[PDB]
Amino acid sequence: AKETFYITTPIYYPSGNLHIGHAYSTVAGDVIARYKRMQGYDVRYLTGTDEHGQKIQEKAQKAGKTEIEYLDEMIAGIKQLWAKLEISNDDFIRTTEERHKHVVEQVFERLLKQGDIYLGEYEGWYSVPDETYYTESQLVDPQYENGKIIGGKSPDSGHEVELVKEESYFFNISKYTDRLLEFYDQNPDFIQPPSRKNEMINNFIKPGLADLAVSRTSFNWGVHVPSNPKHVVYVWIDALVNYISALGYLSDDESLFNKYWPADIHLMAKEIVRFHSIIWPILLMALDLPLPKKVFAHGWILMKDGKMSKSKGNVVDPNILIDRYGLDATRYYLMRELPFGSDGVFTPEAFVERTNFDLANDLGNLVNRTISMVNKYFDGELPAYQGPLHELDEEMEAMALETVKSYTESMESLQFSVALSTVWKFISRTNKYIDETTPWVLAKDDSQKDMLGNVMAHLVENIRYAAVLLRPFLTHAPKEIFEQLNINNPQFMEFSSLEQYGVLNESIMVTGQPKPIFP
Ligand SMILES: Nc1ncnc2c1ncn2[C@@H]1O[C@H](COP(=O)(O)OP(=O)(O)OP(=O)(O)O)[C@@H](O)[C@H]1O
Ligand SMILES: Clc1cn2ccsc2n1
Repeated sequence: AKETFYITTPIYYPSGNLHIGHAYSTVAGDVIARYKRMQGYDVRYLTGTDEHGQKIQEKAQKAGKTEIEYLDEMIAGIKQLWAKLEISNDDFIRTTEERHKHVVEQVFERLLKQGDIYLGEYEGWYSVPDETYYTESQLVDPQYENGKIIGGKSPDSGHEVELVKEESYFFNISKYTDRLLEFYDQNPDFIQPPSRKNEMINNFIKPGLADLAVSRTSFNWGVHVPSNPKHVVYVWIDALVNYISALGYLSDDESLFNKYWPADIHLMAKEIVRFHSIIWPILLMALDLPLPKKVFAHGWILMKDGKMSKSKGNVVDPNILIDRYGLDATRYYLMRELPFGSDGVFTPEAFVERTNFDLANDLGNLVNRTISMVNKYFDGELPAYQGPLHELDEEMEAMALETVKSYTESMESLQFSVALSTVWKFISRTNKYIDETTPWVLAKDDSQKDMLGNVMAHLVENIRYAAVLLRPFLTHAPKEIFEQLNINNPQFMEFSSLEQYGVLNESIMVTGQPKPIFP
């Protein structure tokens, strides 16, 4: 009955402590998941960790530990953070799990048996921090010896590349290039935003897709090729397979795979779009599998000196923000302050401005002001909604419905900051409604009691709209708001209860001890 929806985050390298950039992607994925569940979809939400390759082996070495004991410590920390952020992921995939490694072995042996993979020699350059191959001409700031280039830097990051010349299996991705372009034409929405698509076509596809080195013999940390055990599978081939291996693809139970694949959305930042939009669909074509419906690439959290990066160390730890300011404030800031298609700067001043003014004052004090007035003027018994009796009610009831409509448009196109600011236009206007109607003036005249009850009904109904719309974003405050107002019919917390204004048509006893909803 329920249509499926499958959403993934990238599997992040546990090469250091995760920062708010990683929290952004995972909270954004969590917001989409929660939103889609509330729309009545059968949702599966995957996240995980990319634990193989030269980068990880070098951090394990640097920590004075074996790879596996290093990894088990780091993953414990990452699992706690997602529990702390109240991420509603249905599974956590580790590339060191046997269920993943089995699939990587099978995929590689299949393509090798098909003849799509062949043995040869790679000669070129490699950035370990980017896990990316480069040609001589791609190098930034080359170092010359006696005419020959003997070093230089990655054009993506500026990290020092290293020389590689070794035996390596190759994947002939150039033969699929006509089909990939045809797929781009049949599916125009595939790469979001539109700007990254032109970036893919003109800087990778049009110049000519080189044959991809899919294995290496110079290090041991990764999945080994069963037919040639000296070879370790290239970390990006290993990693990309997590999205289907986590669904039991090529195992004795492919039920999740049959149900949820193809993925509806792959989330990521812009730097890994080429892996997910060129290499990934080509790998799927070679396995005769359906392609994902969409890859969404958001911008970066920026610092004083560019991209926030854990290898670099210009970082903000999400554990600090949650421990000090609370969960709702951290989730709210990330989704509100970074527009999806833009690179945004973190500042601690903007964080506390959002935490104090938007949450605690705008929303928090609206709920507190409202419950205080019902307690004073009606002794806790909220009067039932009747209709738009006040002169402002017709236009404000229309605004509530236009708010839900605009919110929906923003959520479907993943514009989370615009969705949130639309909700805050409505919250701000509800505070303004108290100031326009002046209930204290109405409470003096006992002929104006019906109008006073009407005003209170509109305040609580506006609050209910806001609380339902914020359920995908904030995990505590909506529940607290429903508790304090004493709305316990589960239907009135759902999206379908926002279609027609004024669902509270019985009198309700609100809380007599109204506390602040935000830490
Ligand atoms: N500054 C950032 N802003 C937004 N998302 C980010 C940011 N940094 C990392 N991410 C998220 O993590 C993914 C990259 O994972 P990765 O393990 O490479 O993190 P990293 O910070 O780039 O690591 P490293 O510093 O070692 O390169 C991105 O695609 C995105 O989902
Ligand atoms: Cl798949 C995949 C691999 N990888 C590495 C960093 S973020 C990411 N997603």
